[PDB]
Amino acid sequence: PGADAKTVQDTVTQVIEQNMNGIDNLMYMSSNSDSTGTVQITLTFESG
Amino acid sequence: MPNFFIDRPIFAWVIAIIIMLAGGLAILKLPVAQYPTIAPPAVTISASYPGADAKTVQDTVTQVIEQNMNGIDNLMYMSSNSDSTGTVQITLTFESGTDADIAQVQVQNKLQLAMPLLPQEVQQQGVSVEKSSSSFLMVVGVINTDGTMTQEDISDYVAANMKDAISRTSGVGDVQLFGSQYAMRIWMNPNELNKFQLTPVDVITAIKAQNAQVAAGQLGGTPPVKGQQLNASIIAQTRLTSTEEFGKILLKVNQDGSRVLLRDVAKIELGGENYDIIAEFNGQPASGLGIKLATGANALDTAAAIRAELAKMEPFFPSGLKIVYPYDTTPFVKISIHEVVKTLVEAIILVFLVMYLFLQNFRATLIPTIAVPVVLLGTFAVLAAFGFSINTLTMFGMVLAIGLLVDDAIVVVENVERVMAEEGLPPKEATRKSMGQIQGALVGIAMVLSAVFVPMAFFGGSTGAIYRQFSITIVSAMALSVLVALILTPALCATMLKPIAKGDHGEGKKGFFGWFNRMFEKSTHHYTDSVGGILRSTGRYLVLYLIIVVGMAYLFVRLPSSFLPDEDQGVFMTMVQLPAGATQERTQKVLNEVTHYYLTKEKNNVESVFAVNGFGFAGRGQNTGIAFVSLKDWADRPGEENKVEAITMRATRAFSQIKDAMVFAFNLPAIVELGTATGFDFELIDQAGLGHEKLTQARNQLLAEAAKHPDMLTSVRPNGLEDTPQFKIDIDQEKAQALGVSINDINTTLGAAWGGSYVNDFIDRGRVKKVYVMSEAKYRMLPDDIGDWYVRAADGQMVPFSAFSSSRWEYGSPRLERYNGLPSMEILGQAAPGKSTGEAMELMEQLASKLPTGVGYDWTGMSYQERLSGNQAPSLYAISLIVVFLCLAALYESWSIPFSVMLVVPLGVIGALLAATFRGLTNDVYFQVGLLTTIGLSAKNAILIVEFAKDLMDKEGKGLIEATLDAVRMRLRPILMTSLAFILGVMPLVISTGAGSGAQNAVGTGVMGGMVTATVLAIFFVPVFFVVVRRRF
Amino acid sequence: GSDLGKKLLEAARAGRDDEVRILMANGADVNAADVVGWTPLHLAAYWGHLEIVEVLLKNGADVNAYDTLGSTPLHLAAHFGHLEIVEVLLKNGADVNAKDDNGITPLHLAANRGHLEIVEVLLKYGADVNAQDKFGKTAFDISINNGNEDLAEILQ
Ligand SMILES: COc1cccc2c1C(=O)c1c(O)c3c(c(O)c1C2=O)C[C@@](O)(C(=O)CO)C[C@@H]3O[C@H]1C[C@H](N)[C@H](O)[C@H](C)O1
Ligand SMILES: CCCCCCCCCCCCO[C@@H]1O[C@H](CO)[C@@H](O[C@H]2O[C@H](CO)[C@@H](O)[C@H](O)[C@H]2O)[C@H](O)[C@H]1O
Ligand SMILES: CCCCCCCCCCCCO[C@@H]1O[C@H](CO)[C@@H](O[C@H]2O[C@H](CO)[C@@H](O)[C@H](O)[C@H]2O)[C@H](O)[C@H]1O
Ligand SMILES: CCCCCCCCCCCCO[C@H]1O[C@H](CO)[C@@H](O[C@H]2O[C@H](CO)[C@@H](O)[C@H](O)[C@H]2O)[C@H](O)[C@H]1O
Ligand SMILES: CCCCCCCCCCCC
Ligand SMILES: CCCCCCCCCC
Ligand SMILES: CCCCCC
Repeated sequence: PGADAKTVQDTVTQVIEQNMNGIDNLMYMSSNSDSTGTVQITLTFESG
Repeated sequence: MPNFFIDRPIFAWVIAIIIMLAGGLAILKLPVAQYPTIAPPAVTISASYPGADAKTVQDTVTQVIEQNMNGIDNLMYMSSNSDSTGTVQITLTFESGTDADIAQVQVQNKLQLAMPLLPQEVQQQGVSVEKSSSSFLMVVGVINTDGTMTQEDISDYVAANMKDAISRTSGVGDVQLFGSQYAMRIWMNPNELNKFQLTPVDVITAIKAQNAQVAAGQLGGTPPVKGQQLNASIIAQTRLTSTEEFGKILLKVNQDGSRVLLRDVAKIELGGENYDIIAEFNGQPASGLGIKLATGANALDTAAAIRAELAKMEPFFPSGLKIVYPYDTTPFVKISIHEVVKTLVEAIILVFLVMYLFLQNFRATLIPTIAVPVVLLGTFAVLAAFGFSINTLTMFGMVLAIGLLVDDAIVVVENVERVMAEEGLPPKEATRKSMGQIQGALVGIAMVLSAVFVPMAFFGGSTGAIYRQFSITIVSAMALSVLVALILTPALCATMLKPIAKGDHGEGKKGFFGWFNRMFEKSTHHYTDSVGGILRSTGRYLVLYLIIVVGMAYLFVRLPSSFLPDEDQGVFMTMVQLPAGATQERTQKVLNEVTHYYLTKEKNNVESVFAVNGFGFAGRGQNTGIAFVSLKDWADRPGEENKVEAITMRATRAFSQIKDAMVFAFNLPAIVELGTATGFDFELIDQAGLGHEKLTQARNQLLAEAAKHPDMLTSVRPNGLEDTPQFKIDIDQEKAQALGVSINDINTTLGAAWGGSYVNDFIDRGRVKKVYVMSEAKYRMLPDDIGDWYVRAADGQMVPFSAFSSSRWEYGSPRLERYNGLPSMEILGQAAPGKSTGEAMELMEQLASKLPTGVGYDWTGMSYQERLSGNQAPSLYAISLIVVFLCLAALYESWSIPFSVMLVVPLGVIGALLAATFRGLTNDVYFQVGLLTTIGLSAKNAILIVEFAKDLMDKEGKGLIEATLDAVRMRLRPILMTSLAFILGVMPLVISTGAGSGAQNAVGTGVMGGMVTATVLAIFFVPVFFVVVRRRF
Repeated sequence: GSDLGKKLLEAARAGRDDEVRILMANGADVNAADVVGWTPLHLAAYWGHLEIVEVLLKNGADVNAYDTLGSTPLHLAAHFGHLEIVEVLLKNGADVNAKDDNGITPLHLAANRGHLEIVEVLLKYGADVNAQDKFGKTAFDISINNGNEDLAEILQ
């Protein structure tokens, strides 16, 4: 709450992403960090 | 079926082709790893409590977490350590077969609900729940060679510019930093603090206020006034980003208007999150990354990918930075694979040579050359379908199956060649008659072999997991081999073999082969003549048999058991233990001495020494260290003298000299989790709230008694740490209250200064990092320093700690252990020579029965399994024995004839024992799986001899002796052919030295020794078995 | 501080009587001290090893050795309830009124832990009932603060 995109990204988004390593069947990951301090990270997995 | 395919060679080729394609696909997509997963799943909870002692950690964190580990599925046991580095680790170990992900999430969810019960400073540090592993793919070291970077500078570089790219690298499952990214370090000076009537409490308060993210809002935010033209975010206070900004933090304004800044009472710098480890690589500051393979990944690809990533980071390195590779399993693993392919190819070449030598045509020589690779390829396919990997175990499983595969090929082809020479039957009709003689047996053989190997897949725990790898590999290979023998080989024989005139045994051939043929034709007659005489004297051979059986029993009982042999893996370890209470500086001097020895007196062999000061396995602290030694490549270390075992012995020898430090070197185990055979792992438990001191006395009592039984027990010892002096300080509540000094201020002043305190976070070049306050070193070294710290009373007066405290020395534990939620002390030891671990354990239990009231015990780790997944080996061999008997009985339509095949078992076993005993080897898994294949093959030989003999009796009305003589006459050649090929083929493994030679020797020697006696003994004994069993019944 | 000094410290702490005997025969320094200033006698007194205490005193141990915070073996014996060690030390010249750096005496410590018999022995040997620690407290103050009625009587 109250944080800008850049601050959210440096303190939250990148922190979570650097731990999303070596998960099984991960195809790709995308995220966004916005001006409402909201972060969403989506991990998409191999079919099946 | 073979008749079906004999008229449909093309359908048989189709089947062969599908199998080869499946196999080729599997070999491309199969995962590669040194070892498959073997230890039961384990989850570790880890927490730090900065400045805390073991009891504080135990009583405010460990007990609380343990008390919440309920309602989690498939838990076998739980254990924990709480120690004076301010650390706790709780390990929960689950039943084999448990889904590790589910285990981990269930633990993590129970922890989540306990977090509010934990101290603030622990909630703030966070508590990690991880899956336990001990195997790294590799360790990448990062060093600075120009003296411009400390280990802390390096670690931050690695964290900021390398770690994340490595983590994203293909096939990497996890990466661990050796060190931390920077922390903002505030080093307080109590003299300045007091000069301005400030305390660490004020420092902390100021940092919290002046280094923070503050929410504001929006201009023209909803709901707005209509007509509003602009909507924009408002940005207010954001976190500090530099040492300079922290230095300028305002602490106080004096009357004269002067300003007290944080830099006026502290030194401020980027430093480490902690300072307990000192890492050096050949005396140079070091950090690094421990890297683990992701599930299902390919070790070799991943290693190459990691190096590719490192390579493209190089151009951007600061001056002096360099990558090193002290540990990488990949080169070792490449060799294993090359050595195994080499073995399989040579085997096929030997079979080729032997076929040609005996059969003397290239067409016959082609058939096994085709059939064996088809079986192998198909085995890969089935392994891939079973979810297996290409690993050390599955690869040797294959070479252990070589005899069996080679034999199926040789048997079918040789028998067709014999039928043609004996009857002048055309190849196609010969093949029909031949398969007719052997097909039933081949099926019976497939059942018998399954009965022998499958049960091994049913052992429990870790050993079962290892046996399973051989079991399924060998059974799959064996099954494919029989299928190919019933489908492909007969069709090949019928279409590729040229006719042989009736009676032509090549005796009239010119040159070397006519000679061989004549030589061998008459050796067969000597052979039969000899069996003839033997069969007039069966009584004495029964006597010789009982002697063989007895010598087997004898040899077996005296052959020491182990798990997997040590290897020169190109690295090994040296432990450094100084007396309790020894300082980091003292430990460093020893490590330096150790390092100096290696780079000096082992300069020809040693590439590097990675000295980690402050790190232990059974304890951390300033008095423990490890020297991780990396060796030059095997090729530059010729001779037993320049191999790990030797180097290790010399090293330890040399370090026995070192004054007040236990220092020794040892090779690495193939798989840490197995411990040692002979080894046990014992837990003494406080069952009645006895407390630490009474538990200690009970422990000592037990250790003294154990030592009185050197005949049974050896090296029975504590796995943990002895109590040590600690400095007890009592706050006087009354005096503090009278002086108007708060306990909070007293306690954070003491803890912050002497133990350090994690205040909050800042942002360093874009990355979030920690801020720590603590006293500069020289003000927290000695008891006298305590009184140089002042606390501000309510009236503004500064009060020295000496005014409201008193102190004394006492003893306390630097590491408290718990087992299943109760105070405990782990005890390690091993059975004495010639003693079973079961015997050692039985005694330990006896000794434990005599300990003070309220003291219990339990077995954990390898002993926990033993007490369980080790009470199966005779029930499984009994089923095996019974099923084999049943299959044989159906094969021969007789309840007695099966005995004549089963009597063959000891014949190969005696030779395997002899070779192992003489070569100074042990009864390990390779030895054991080899016994099974050796037994399997001799059983197969006997089955065919008996089948032929019986058929001659049933069908041609032939006498018992007549039939036996003719059968053994017909079986001699194919039996010799197989033994020659297989024996020559395993010989390289026997004499091999260097990388992987440990495993190679273990597989080869037992096999070669078993095959020798099985071959030589069986050709004389199974006719005896058959004749005596028949007469009896 | 010597090979044998170190071993003597260990053996005394562990209560290994035989080892100590041999070490005494070999001249192991009875006055060896570790970092915090504890002698083998300190160790033996703390861990309650009576025989070792007696052997040490026969071999010229300093009965009034003090550690880096001024605490003696009698302090330790009295604090941890080792009655007969306390008696032996006092028989052998232990200063019944020794004050550590906090001005704390063996009496304060026995009182604090409610060791009545030890308190009586100490008084027997001339323990100063009116001695005050750095905070002005006596053993009697300690006993009423602890609510130990019996000990408070003994100390009238
Ligand atoms: C820096 O210095 C090093 C230099 C070379 C090797 C080493 C290290 C090192 O620090 C190190 C470790 O800190 C740890 C381990 C280790 O192997 C090394 C080195 O080899 C293994 C581990 O499982 C244990 O020792 C537990 O008993 C975890 C432990 O670390 C901590 C931190 C982990 N990330 C994890 O969260 C948990 C808290 O264990
Ligand atoms: C491929 C590997 C080949 C290498 C094998 C090397 C040979 C070593 C073992 C050979 C054993 C054969 O030994 C065999 O024993 C029997 C008796 O028991 C002998 O038979 C003779 O002696 C016995 C008793 O003394 C008589 O009952 C018998 O009538 C008589 O003919 C055979 O003449 C002899 O050949
Ligand atoms: C033709 C194809 C091949 C067929 C192969 C058949 C293999 C099937 C494996 C079944 C056995 C599994 O392992 C299982 O171990 C436990 C003991 O821990 C046994 O339980 C039993 O065995 C133990 C022996 O150690 C005895 O104390 C007692 O008879 C009982 O406890 C089970 O009876 C057994 O089934
Ligand atoms: C990056 C490298 C990771 C490897 C980590 C290895 C884990 C083992 C460390 C803890 C054990 C500490 O001490 C212990 O270590 C060795 C086991 O590994 C033991 O060594 C034991 O196993 C060795 C290897 O198979 C054998 O060569 C020894 O004969 C045997 O004694 C030591 O006798 C023991 O003192
Ligand atoms: C003519 C008789 C054919 C005999 C087939 C024997 C098959 C043995 C199978 C063993 C099954 C357990
Ligand atoms: C990999 C392709 C092998 C196919 C060989 C087929 C030979 C057919 C001969 C009749
Ligand atoms: C990656 C290819 C490996 C082949 C091993 C059989």
